[PDB]
Order: sequence, then C-alpha cells, then structure tokens
Amino acid sequence: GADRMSKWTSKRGPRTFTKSRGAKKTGIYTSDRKFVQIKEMVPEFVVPDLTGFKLKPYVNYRAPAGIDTPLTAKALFQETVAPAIEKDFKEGTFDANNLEKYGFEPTQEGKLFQLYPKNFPR
Amino acid sequence: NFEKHPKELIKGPVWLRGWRGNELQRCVRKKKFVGNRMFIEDLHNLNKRISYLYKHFNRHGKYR
Amino acid sequence: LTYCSTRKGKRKTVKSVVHRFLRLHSGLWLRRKAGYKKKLWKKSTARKKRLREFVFCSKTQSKLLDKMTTSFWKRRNWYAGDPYQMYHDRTNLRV
Amino acid sequence: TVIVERWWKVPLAGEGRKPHLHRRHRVYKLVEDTKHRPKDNLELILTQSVDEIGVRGDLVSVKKSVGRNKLLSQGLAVYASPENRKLFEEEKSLR
Amino acid sequence: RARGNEYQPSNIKRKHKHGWVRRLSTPAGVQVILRRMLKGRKSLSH
Amino acid sequence: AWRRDIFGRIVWHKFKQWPIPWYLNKRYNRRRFFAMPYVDRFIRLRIEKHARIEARKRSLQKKKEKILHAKF
Amino acid sequence: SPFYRYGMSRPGSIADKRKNPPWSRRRPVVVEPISDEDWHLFCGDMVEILEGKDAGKQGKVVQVVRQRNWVVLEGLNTHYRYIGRTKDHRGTMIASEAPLLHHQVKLVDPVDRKPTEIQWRFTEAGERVRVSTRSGRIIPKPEFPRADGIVPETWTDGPKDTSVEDALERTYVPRLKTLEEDVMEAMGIQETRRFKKVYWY
Amino acid sequence: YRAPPPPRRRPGPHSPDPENLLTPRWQLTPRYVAKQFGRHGAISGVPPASLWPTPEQLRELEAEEQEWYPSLATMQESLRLQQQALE
Amino acid sequence: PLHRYPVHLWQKLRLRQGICARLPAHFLRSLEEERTPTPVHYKPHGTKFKINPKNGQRERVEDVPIPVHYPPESQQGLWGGEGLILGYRYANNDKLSKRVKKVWKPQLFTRELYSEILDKKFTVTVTMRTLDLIDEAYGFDFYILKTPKEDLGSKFGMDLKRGMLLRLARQDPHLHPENPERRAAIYDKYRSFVIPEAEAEWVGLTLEEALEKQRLLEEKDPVPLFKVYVEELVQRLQEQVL
RNA sequence: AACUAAUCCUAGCCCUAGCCCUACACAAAUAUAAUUAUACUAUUAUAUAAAUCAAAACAUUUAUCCACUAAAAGUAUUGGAGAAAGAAAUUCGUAAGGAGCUAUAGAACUAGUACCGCAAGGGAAAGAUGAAAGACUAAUUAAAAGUAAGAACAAGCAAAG
Ligand SMILES: [Mg+2]
Ligand SMILES: [Mg+2]
Ligand SMILES: [Mg+2]
Ligand SMILES: [Mg+2]
Ligand SMILES: [Mg+2]
Ligand SMILES: [Mg+2]
Ligand SMILES: [Mg+2]
Ligand SMILES: [Mg+2]
Ligand SMILES: [Mg+2]
Ligand SMILES: [Mg+2]
Repeated sequence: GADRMSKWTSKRGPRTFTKSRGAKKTGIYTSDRKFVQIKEMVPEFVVPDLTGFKLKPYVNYRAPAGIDTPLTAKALFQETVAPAIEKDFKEGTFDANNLEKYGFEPTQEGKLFQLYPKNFPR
Repeated sequence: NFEKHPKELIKGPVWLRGWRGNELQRCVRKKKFVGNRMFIEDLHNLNKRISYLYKHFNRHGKYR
Repeated sequence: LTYCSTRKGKRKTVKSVVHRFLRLHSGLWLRRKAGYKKKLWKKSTARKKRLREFVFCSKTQSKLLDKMTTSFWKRRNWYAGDPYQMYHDRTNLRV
Repeated sequence: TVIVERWWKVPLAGEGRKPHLHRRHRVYKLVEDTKHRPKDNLELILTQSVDEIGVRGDLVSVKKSVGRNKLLSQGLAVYASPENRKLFEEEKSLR
Repeated sequence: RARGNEYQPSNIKRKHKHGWVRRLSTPAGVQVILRRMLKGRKSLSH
Repeated sequence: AWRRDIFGRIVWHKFKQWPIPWYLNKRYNRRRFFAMPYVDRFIRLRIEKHARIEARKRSLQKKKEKILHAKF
Repeated sequence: SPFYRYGMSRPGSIADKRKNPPWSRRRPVVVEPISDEDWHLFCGDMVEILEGKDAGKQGKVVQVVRQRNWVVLEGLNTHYRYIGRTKDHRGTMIASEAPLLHHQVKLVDPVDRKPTEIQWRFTEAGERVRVSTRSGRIIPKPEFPRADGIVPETWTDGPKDTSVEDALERTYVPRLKTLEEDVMEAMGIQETRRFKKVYWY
Repeated sequence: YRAPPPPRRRPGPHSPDPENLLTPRWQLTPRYVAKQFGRHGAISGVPPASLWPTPEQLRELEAEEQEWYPSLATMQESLRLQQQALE
Repeated sequence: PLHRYPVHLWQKLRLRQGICARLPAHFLRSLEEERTPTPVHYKPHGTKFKINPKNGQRERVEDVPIPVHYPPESQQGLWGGEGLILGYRYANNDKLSKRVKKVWKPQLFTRELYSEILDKKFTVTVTMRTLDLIDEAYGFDFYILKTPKEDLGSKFGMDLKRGMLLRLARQDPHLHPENPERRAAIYDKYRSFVIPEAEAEWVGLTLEEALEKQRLLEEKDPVPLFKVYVEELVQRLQEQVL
C-alpha cells in the first residue's frame, strides 16, 4: 500500500531518515555532534561595479544582428598566437622549447582556474 | 531450353519458395532454414507450435 | 503409428511387421504359425506338421499391415535366384 | 583415469557436422579405471652415484614412485631420454 | 478475529525488504530488476 | 569514462572529486562496472526488442507513402 | 503529438487550446509534403484564385500555415459570421476569409496581371530568387509587416534599450585568459592559495 | 508496356570470396572447385594438375584399397581353401 | 524479423569489430583455432571402419567426445586434461534398472615440481596422468612447452608457457646469474622452442586480458591543439620561405 | 412526430523480403533506505535442466524442447525389439510486397500507464464534425434489447383454423 511512484524525500519516513534537497555543504561535523562552518566552503558572489555601464537588458530593433560564427579553437589561435609566431619566424627568434613565451601552458597544475579538470564553477 | 525452372521465379519466404506442405511440415521447414537466425521468443513459440502439432497429427484425429 | 514425423514429415514403418511378415507384390502377406518352436515334445506329429508351414493373411490383416508399412516395402524387387520369384503374381484368378 | 562408454549409440554425423546429443547419451558405463591397471617402470640414467642401485653412468629401472620423488628431482639421476643416453654413452665410451 | 489488515506500514521494513540495495545484493534479485527493465515498468523497485 | 553497468549496458560515467585514491575508497569498491554471464540472455533480448520496434517503424513509413501517392 | 490538427488560429491562443484538447484524436489530415525549397508562396505576394467562389479574383496573401499548405488571401473566399456576440447584443457581422490550398492559387507576374508560374533559380550574387517559367523575370520578395507588429524604423529608443551604436561597439580582445581570470585582474582580487590535489574517479 | 528482360542464370565460372562469413561453406570445398572445371573447362581457371590426387592424397586411396579390396589371386586362393575345408 | 548472421557466428564478428580486431593477428588465430582436446576419458576408434557383427557389413564409425566439466579450481592446478564426468549410470549395469546420477572425480594429488627455465619450485595440484605425461616428455619444462593450449587445459599452465617462452626468447641473464655456463646449457637444451619475443607475449592471454593489454598500449593523453596548430603554421611558413 | 442509442475510418498492427552493428543522449544527481557533491563496513553467474505428457497403468523409454537445402530414406540401425527413435556413405544447388487486420479485429498497448498484490507479478477500457470553428461542432437512422407515446377488462405454452 506504499506509493511506489512518488519521489523519496526527507519529509517521508521516520525521524531518523533524512537527506538533503541538493544544498551544497558548507561545513564539517566534528566529534561530540558539533558543526564547524568553514568560510572557504561558503560561496562568495563577485559582483562588479555597474556605474557607467552602457548596456541594458534589451537591445534596439534598428540595430542589425551579425552572422553567427561559433568560435573555434583554430580561429582563436589565428587571432592571438599566430601573429606573434609569424613575426618571430621572420626574425628567426622561435624555438619549440619556448612555446610558453606565446602563452602555452604545459600543465594546468598550479593554475588557480584549471581548464581540465575544471576546479571552478560557473 | 530449360535454363531456369519456373519455381525459381516465385518471390516469398526462403523456406517455402517452390515448396508446399502442411503446417507441421511448414513449421519444421521454417526452423531448418532460419532456425539459427530467429529471435528467442519467436523460436520458443515455434518449438511449442511444433510440439502441439506433433501430438495432434500423430495422436489425435478421427481416423487411425 | 507416426503419421507425420518431425524431422522429415513422412509416415514411419512399424518394424514389428517387417520382422514377422513377408509381402508378395500382388498384395498377399506371409507369416509363421505361433508356437511352432514351443513345447514340441507334447505336440502331435500332425500338429507339428501344420505349424512348420507358411500361412497367408486375411483381407483385414493384409489391410492392417499395408497401413503399418510404407511404399518402399511394397515395390518390385528383382533378386536373382529368388525362391519367391513365382509367387509374386496371381494367375488364372477371376474375381 | 576414468574411461567411460555410452549405453546408447549416437547416429553418424557426417564430415563437416557435429553429433548433436540427447539426454539418453549421458548414461555411461565404466570401460576401465586406468589407476588400477598394472604400472610400468621408469628408466633413468644416474647423474650421480646412487645408493645401492648402481654407480653413476649406469642406466637403471625404478618402480615409478621412487624415481619421481628423489632420484629425478634431487639431481641424483636424470631422465633417460635420447639425448641424455647419447651424452652419457660418450662418457661410457671414453673410459 | 477480523482479517484484512495484514499490512502494517513501516518505511524501514519496506525499503530493507524490497528496496534497490536489497534487490542488487543477490544475482537472483538483480535478475528481478533485469526483467522489470525489459517489460518497461515505471518503478523497478521500492 | 565509458564503462558497463551490472545491467549489461554501456554508460558514460562522470567522475567525482575525492580526497583519497580509488583503491583505498570502500564506497567506490561497492559500485560494480562489470556484468556476470546471467546478463547475457537479457542483452540479446534488448537487441531483438529494438529490432522489432525499428522494423515496425520502417513498415509504417512505407504505408504513409502509399496513402500520399494514392491521394496525389 | 500524433493527434494535433493545425487550424486558422495562431497556435497557443485560447482558440487553439479549445480546439485541440489533450484527449483529441481527430482523423489526421493528409497533406502533400512540400520541400522548403519547393514552397514559393510568401506573405504579401499577390495571387489569383484558380477555382472557387472568387475564382479569377486576385488577392494579397496575409497568412501562410505551411503545416496545412494553406494560403489566406484578404477579402476573398470570404464567408460571413458574427464577431463580438454577447447575451445582450447580437454582435457585428463581419466577412471572414477562408484558407486556400496552394494549388488553387498562382503567383502574379510583377509587371503584368497574369498568373505566371515561377521556378527557383540563383542569381549572379548567388541569392536565391523566384523566376517566371515563361517571360523569365525576377519577382521580388514582398515586404510585409512582422507578426509581432514591431516596426523597426519608427522604433524610438527608450529606457532599458541600448543605442544602436552602443550595441555595434566591439571591445573583445582575443586573449588566452578565461572570464574567471579576466574579472579578477580587472577587479583587483588577489588570491595566492592553490587547491590541493584531488583524486578524480 | 514492355516486359523486363527475361530472367537469366549467370554465365561463366563462379568463385565466391572466402572472406565473407555468410558464403555457404559447401561453395568453398575442393569438390566445388572441380565442378567449375567440368562446367566451363579451361575458363574456370582451376589448375588442371590439381584435379588428380596429390601424393599424400594418393597414399590415402592406395592404403584404403589394400585394406578392403584384395587382389584377384587372393580371392581365388581363399575360395579353394574354403572348398577344401568343406570338402 | 531475422538476424542477418546466425547466432553461432556472432563471436567471430565480435573479434572482427572494434579494438578486438586491432589485436595482433597471431593472437586472434589462437582463440578461434580450438582443436578438440586429446582423448582422456574415452577410447577413440582405432579405425574409421568396422564390421558390424549382426549384418557383417562395413560401417563408418566416429569418435564422440564425452562432455567433461572443468571446475574453475582446475585453472589453478595442472591436471593432464582431466575433469569431472557428470553423467548417469544404470543400477547393476542393466538398462532395465533405474537411472541413477553419478559423478566421476579425478584422484587429485599435490606435489612439488621444479622448472629449469624458471629456476623455481612450484606446488601444484596434479593428477597421476600429468605425472606420466611429464615423464614421457622428459621434464616438466618440456611438458609445458610441448603441450598445446587445449590439451594443457589450465590457465596456470598457460602462464608458465608464456613465462618460459619469454625467458628463452629474451635470453634473460636473470636465469642462474653469475653462472653463465649453467644459463647457456638450459637455453641450448630448450633452443627448439625459441620464438619471436613479440609473439611470446601474446601466449595464454584471454580475450579480456589481451583487450586490457592492447588498451594500455594505445592509451595516450590528447595532444594539445596549440602544438598541432604550431606544427601546421611552422610547416606552412617554412614551405613558403623555401 | 423519441428517449436510451446506432452509423463511421485511420490510429496502429501482422507476415515476408532486403539488411549484423557503429540511437551510448546538454548541465546536475544515483548502488547510501538508488537518483543525497568527499573517506567509516570495501566489491564476484552455474556442477548433468526437471517434470508434465506417450506407452490406454507404470518402473527401461518417450520426436521438438536440447549445425547447409533436395535425394539416398522413413532405408541401415536403435528399442520393456512395444510405444517409438533414426543415420551415413554418396549425389544436387550462382538466389520491396500482401486473394493480411481495420477499434470485442490487428500487438496487452492511447499504456506496461491507471488499477490490483508486502513482493515476485498480473493487467485493462476507449477515438470518430467540416475545405474553414478566425464558419455558435456536424450529421445520419419505421431501425437491437429497454422505455415512452398508449395500464387492465371471465378462459388458461398465449398460438392456429
Ligand atoms: Mg551427406
Ligand atoms: Mg489483503
Ligand atoms: Mg503487527
Ligand atoms: Mg525417467
Ligand atoms: Mg502413460
Ligand atoms: Mg493412477
Ligand atoms: Mg485491441
Ligand atoms: Mg486489449
Ligand atoms: Mg426499440
Ligand atoms: Mg380462447
């Protein structure tokens, strides 16, 4: 006679049964049943200063939209790194070892914002 | 010049092109040609269909 | 009797008949006399003489055996020196 | 070893075919138990002088069990193989 | 007495007996799940 | 990583962040990414169930073309 | 859904929810499938009625329900009905247009009033244009007001609306830095700690 | 209407590709190879020498013949002894 | 509907698709080329023809292998192809009596064997049949190398086969170190079984183990596109200057 | 002179033929009492299929269940030599459609849903306007049983002469 089709949540079951609704944990439970919040585990919203901002939620109809071109890795490379290498190649001051000079990162370890695996949320 | 028998022009199931028989024979013939390429449930039903027909045609009927 | 066999779909011969009866192509069947090898020491000489003979079958018995045997056992067999050569045909019978 | 034979014959299968079995082809009778059979002997040529069974360089026969446990493994004796006999026969000749 | 009230609901009893973890414990229970997935059932277990 | 569950399917497994290696984690060594032989029969049945469904759809589209050609 | 009939009312209106309840199982309409390239009827194009009540009368397309291969012409194939009927008042009698299938109408030669058949063909610039099968000519796409009703040219800038020039402004600088790294540098946040090793699995 | 061209059996020798797993096995045995030669002769491409048994194959046939099919003299010799025993 | 291929051919297609196909050619041949194991529990027909006593006519005869059950414990021992015979018997050896279940078991023994090539002594569960086979092979090492995969009937034995073959193939100095004379003798004595090193590695491995071995060999972290574009750019610039 | 009702055509389905597959579904969560972001206690199919049923019982036994077409051949063989079972050698072969279904039919299916059982599991029913509903949802029919319109009037298988 139990309803099998309804979702299993903490409102149901005895007192002992509990579970989260998806809220991210922000602290630790120490011995003796004491909660110790950790400030670093609490997200902090980085909010910019909007003074002098010239952009509003809606855009004018008169303004014409452009052609959609999903950005690709090749396109970014040509814009940023290709010109430096091209000029350097003419000057001859280019070597395989110093690709980092143009911005190459050998490993993501040591970066605050690791590209992969991502260590930063949206 | 008898190059092709007319039976070769029939379009139908592989196990009964140019052949005719009663259902029990038809059941066994379907198994022979495509017994190894049949689905599990279809093969199970065919096996049961054969066993039913066998006991009917070989143990029942008005004439002995 | 197996009227329709699974593997081939044909009628099956009963081998109890093949081992007891001989069919002549005309349609007659031959058989032995039951007990011709049994307790011969208490049977009379005339009694034993009858048993040794080969006997024919009736229309019903012949009809039965024809249902229990397949056509292969009803064909013509051209055996050289056959001791049943002359008996496969009926002659001077009006009926 | 246990050597078994079926009670029910298996119809011939052909050349490129396998003899599909049935539940009656799993009834076995005991052909022979090889363990009870009389045992052979083990022929081995000594690599080192053996105790009371000969001197080194002499081919000897042992009762199977004795050779395997000690002579074959402890290095006292070596297998009497073709090459082994050939090599030792050279030492025997050069004496 | 009066029958008909055999079902004495307890969520701890229910989930232990016919739950997801209980079913996966044994292969005989996993084959219960496997058939239910074949049929198309809304709920595979409790 | 592409891995197989105990129900005989290929499932894309998203990894999680852990403070200890996998071989020392006793909750990871309760999850199973393999299938026993008894899932073999069920694997084939899904193939046939999908094959049946796919066959019916193709036949249905064929009829709809016939109706259109009859109409026009 | 398999059982959904497209009618004359714009989908999602009160009329279309009333006509098509979730339990509706009306007989499907059979529509000759027409490729996107094949279709040549567009809103605003003058067409002529091949057959019907108003056969031989030219009209202007004002609606195209491609799901039903329908083209609606203003003031033609028009029957009568009462709009705004109330319990107190009968309402106002109006003449309501009825949908026409494409094969019952034809496009009109831009210069001359005749039902000239057209074919799709490219131009020197490469833009696809309709060309008359006979008396080959370019019939331009007819400019029509947008369904939303917003008029671009007359639109006046207001609060919460960006100026046209401001939107056109481009300031993206291609650089191998994420948004998470550009903001901190611009906003001057400094963090020297680094996350400990994590065993992903 | 004009009828389609009459159905025709494919002419010339036929050699299947052994790679394909659905090709019937009997269509790949050496016996099937000889059939190709007989039907179309040289155009089959079968090495004519291959038709005759190979030396290892030849020993197989010769070994069997001695085992089961004796010589004329042996048959006559045994028959005489049997008559003598019966006599 | 109908499957395009018969069910029994599915295994072959499985080997022919995906990473399975990429496995080395010689290993794939090993799996499919399963040769009936040598008779152990039945006496094979000496001839292909026999004279039936009843009718006295020449009749073809065939050898039908007895089904034997190999418990997984056997994979960790060295049985000479032996296994469990699960069958039925007629009480009192007459078919008119009841049919009774019977299981015939091998008299397993545990002994210690020394491998010259490995120079290590293993303790293994071994039947008297294997002991005779080892004696007829004139050494434990000869027995492992000579016996094919099927006749051996053990996963433990196959690992020994790979270990011995790899030892001979590489001429590893780890065999009897600091005594080169001793090492040379062993290698020469078993020189006949030497095979190429690459082939030796793929000996006795199962499909899963071979699949795991291949996956590890082909595992590689994705190349950064940065480098890939740089290589293309440099080549184009170099060619233009040329 | 009508209530209850009835009429209806396409939703899908069936059997073949061809064809191995490469439909493995953003992001997030789930083996913990599944779908709960992090450590605790770690994780692993199965020894021979049985029986019904047939032998007018039953006890040995009992096709399919459990390796190319046709021929040899239901032959040789096997079998409480009963019911029954049953070869091979050796020959032969280049291989998209509907005298199907049309809503009690065809799949159980509008759905493995509602509902029922603690669970394994079992398992439905039904829809119908027109070109346009941005034309006040059509039609169509003395037509089933059941009623009404219109209770009954000595006497009786209810009718027949
Ligand atoms: Mg044959
Ligand atoms: Mg109850
Ligand atoms: Mg209670
Ligand atoms: Mg029994
Ligand atoms: Mg009975
Ligand atoms: Mg009884
Ligand atoms: Mg139905
Ligand atoms: Mg139903
Ligand atoms: Mg009525
Ligand atoms: Mg009256």
